Amino acid sequence: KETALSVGAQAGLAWRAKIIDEQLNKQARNLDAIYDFNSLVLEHNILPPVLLEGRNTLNLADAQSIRISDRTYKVAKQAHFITTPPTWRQYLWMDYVKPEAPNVTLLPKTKAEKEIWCIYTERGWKNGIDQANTILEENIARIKEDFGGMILYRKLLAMNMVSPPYVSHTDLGVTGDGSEIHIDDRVLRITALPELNVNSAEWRAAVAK
Amino acid sequence: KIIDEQLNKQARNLDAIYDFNSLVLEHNILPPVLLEGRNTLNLADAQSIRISDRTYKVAKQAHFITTPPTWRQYLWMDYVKPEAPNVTLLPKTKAEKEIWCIYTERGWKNGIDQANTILEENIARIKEDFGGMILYRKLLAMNMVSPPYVSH
Amino acid sequence: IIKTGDIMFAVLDTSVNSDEPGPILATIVTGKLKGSKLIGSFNLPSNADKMVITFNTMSIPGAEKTISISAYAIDPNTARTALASRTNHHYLMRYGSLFASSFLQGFGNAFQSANTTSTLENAVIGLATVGKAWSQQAQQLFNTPTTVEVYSGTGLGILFTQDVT
Amino acid sequence: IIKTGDIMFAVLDTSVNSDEPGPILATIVTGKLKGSKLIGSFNLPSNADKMVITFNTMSIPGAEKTISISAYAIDPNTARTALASRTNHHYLMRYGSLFASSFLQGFGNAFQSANTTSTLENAVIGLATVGKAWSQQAQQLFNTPTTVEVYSGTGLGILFTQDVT
Amino acid sequence: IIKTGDIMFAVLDTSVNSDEPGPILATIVTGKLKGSKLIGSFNLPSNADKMVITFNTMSIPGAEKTISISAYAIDPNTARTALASRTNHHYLMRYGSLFASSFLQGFGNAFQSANTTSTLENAVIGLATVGKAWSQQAQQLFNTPTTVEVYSGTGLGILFTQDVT
Amino acid sequence: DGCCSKMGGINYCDSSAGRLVCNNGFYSTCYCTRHAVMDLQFLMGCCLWHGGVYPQLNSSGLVVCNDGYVSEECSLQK
Amino acid sequence: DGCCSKMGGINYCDSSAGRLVCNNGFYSTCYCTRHAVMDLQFLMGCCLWHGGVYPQLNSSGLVVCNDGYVSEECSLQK
Repeated sequence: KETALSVGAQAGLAWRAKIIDEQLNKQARNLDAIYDFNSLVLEHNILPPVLLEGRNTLNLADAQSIRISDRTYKVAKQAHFITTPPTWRQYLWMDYVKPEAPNVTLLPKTKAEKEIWCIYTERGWKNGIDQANTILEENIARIKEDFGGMILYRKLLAMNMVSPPYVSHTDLGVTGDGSEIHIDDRVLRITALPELNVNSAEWRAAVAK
Repeated sequence: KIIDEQLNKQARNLDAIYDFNSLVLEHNILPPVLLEGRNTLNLADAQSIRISDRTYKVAKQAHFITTPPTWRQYLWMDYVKPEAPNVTLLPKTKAEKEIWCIYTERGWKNGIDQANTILEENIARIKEDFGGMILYRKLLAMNMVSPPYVSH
Repeated sequence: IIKTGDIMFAVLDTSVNSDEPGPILATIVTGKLKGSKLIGSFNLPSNADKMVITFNTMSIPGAEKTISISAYAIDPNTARTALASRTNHHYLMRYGSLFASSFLQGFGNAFQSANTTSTLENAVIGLATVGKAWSQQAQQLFNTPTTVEVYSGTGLGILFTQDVT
Repeated sequence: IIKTGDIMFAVLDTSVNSDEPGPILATIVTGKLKGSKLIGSFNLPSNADKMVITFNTMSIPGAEKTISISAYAIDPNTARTALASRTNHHYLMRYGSLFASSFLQGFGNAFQSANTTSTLENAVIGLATVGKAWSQQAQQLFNTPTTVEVYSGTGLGILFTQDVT
Repeated sequence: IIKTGDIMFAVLDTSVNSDEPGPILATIVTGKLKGSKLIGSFNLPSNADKMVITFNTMSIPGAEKTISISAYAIDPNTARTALASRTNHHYLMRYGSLFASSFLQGFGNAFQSANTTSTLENAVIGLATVGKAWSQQAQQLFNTPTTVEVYSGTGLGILFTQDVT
Repeated sequence: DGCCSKMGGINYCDSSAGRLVCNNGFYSTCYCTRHAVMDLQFLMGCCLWHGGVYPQLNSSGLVVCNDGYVSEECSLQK
Repeated sequence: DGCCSKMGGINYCDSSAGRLVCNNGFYSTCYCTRHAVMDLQFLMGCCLWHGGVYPQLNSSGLVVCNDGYVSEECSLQK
């Protein structure tokens, strides 16, 4: 009964998971065509940071207390280094297994028992399907806000309202003892994080055609 | 057994490859082992990165030696012949005999693969040792190490 | 936290006869607790129209502990405490043995007594003397009850007795 | 707070015979208490004309609580304390067995004695000897009581005895 | 750490009859603990319908330790508590001996009585007095139970009782 | 299974390529070892592209990957 | 439940509108998802436009909303 409902939930979830993973394997090249993070990855192999924009910001504290501004901008993630750029693979792919354990001992024998077993299987199948749809929606929202934060950072860096990161090279020559040596040791140091500027002169306007 | 008979089959060209006595110095001292690495990139966290071109490591110090080593202490696998199949679980049905057959086959293939893996690791080890020897010879030729100084 | 007297499900895999008491284990297959197992024993009834199971030794996975919540068993979707087995085990055997030993005794004595009014005499001989010992031995072993025996593939429902944490 | 001796109503779903006592549960269905359940047992009377149920262990949902209000029951639509089941279970089997063992004894002895004034003698044999052991065994098992049994689909009303909070 | 009452596979290699107590050893053949052996003994049930093994003295090799987790056995691939052996060892011997001694007594007394209404007299002689002594010795030896005997090449399933370190 | 069909049969396996060479001088499309070019694109298992399944034994249905991601797909739904 | 009756039959459920689409290129009047525009003018429940039903199993038989307002209509009568 209820066990049939739960195993129908498991089977429907795994089936829809297989369907969506098979479809994502079938069409992938458009997705990796669109999602090229290395285009936005800067010259020092640095992941660009993440920004958020909000409009018409009004909250209420209590009576006789409301605060309203036009726009706000949120630094989500401070920019860090990277070795290889990310992909769609770690966001949009979802886990897949198959529950191959039917723990059925009260097998359906009466006719109404078979009927309720069938309808519990139905509702479990559709519930697992809808849960898979919810998980997919979660993942696509996550990758949407990631790419949107990257696009916002590039736009504001073009706007000249966020400081670009500051870097420096410190080099030492042949270093080590008579047992261990390195040819040309080199350290790369960042000083200034990507951060906003507030002064009025640094705002720069642009007008399209 | 098969791989030991193969190693015994290819006898002379093995030592023709891995001669050692052509490399030993004039005071009968085994030359040391060198390690070469290229295009070194390292990270630890955000803003922790280290980049260099090449790195050299002295692996094992030179020492005196009586006889040169050969490939027998690097490539000859051991051979124990066990003749003790002890039967605790015994098949009675043809299904039991069939699963016995297929379990026997897959264990046989698995053991063959494991033996090949062991041989490959030993081959890599002796290749590493000989390459360290050749690296020491070339670096001493290219004036990268002080020669060993010996007083009698 | 388990409320007092609620009903859960389990599956019994180990079969045992009502001859020697012993440990019996079942596995909880659904509900709040999953992967839990339960060992206990039975009780021997005065009348074998039913059989109930004393289940007290509960083992829970995840962490190492063994609580001792007592629980009993019921027939699932039947809402009864009986045993689904055979219970006509030892009626007809002892009845037929006693009646046959009787008939032997009677054949010998009455067909001896009818001599007033040789193979017939040898029938008298055999039944006359082998009836008596079999009769007293049958009245001796007539006291053995009829057994019940659970099976290795029966599910069960479990009612609770006290609360746990 | 429950008044001393008010009447509530519950539903009994688990059935059992009056053979081995144990925990029996009902569920409060109406009134202030919703989702509350009750575990208890029964007793055995001297004669099987009625059966009362000893209910003592009440569990109320919401909190982890198990109160111990002891209460009894009356049958719905009868307003009486009896049990709605069968009471003629174990009379006629033992009566017929005893009377048959008697008739066997009497047939063997009297049709043995009536010779003065083969197969008939064999009839005398069988009746004469299988009467007596069966007769004493019927004297042994004549005392088997008639049990009662609650049913799995009977609702009930519960009168109270003491107060709680 | 072993779960409270789980099941392991083992192989029993030593056989014994249910006649004289002695040490018995089995060997766990798979699972986490490898090469482990278990010595213990047996107990005699009231009836020969099954047989169980008292297995407590656990010796795990490698180290010089001897733990004493008590464990019992079930029939593998049957999940029942019986023994795969014979339960009819000495039924027919005592049955036939008692019946023949009786028949001898009956032959002597009845064919001595039949002298009213040499060689056949010697038949009366022999059975007449060898029946009685053999009858009382048969009633003496009639108490011998039928033993069962485990085999030396049978595996077993071992359920645990308590937890170990 | 049947690899060198309509050929002379299987000769041997080149493990450097990991491919069977039939009696005709060609590489069979069947492979012999698993250390060869496998064109696999779809895989199985949960806690995938994360830290993998945590070895902690939890009595509930909660399973979390080693990088901290909770796997509701592999988790029990209740 | 026949929606594209005397039509081409369904094609699929366009989930952007939550609407079944017949094989002839028309939107069926039937829906498929909860995420679609109905016209709700009647709902059940208790403590509507209030704090909702308070989840605590109270001793008193009345039901009181989470704002402290009492739902005497959903409460039983005496």
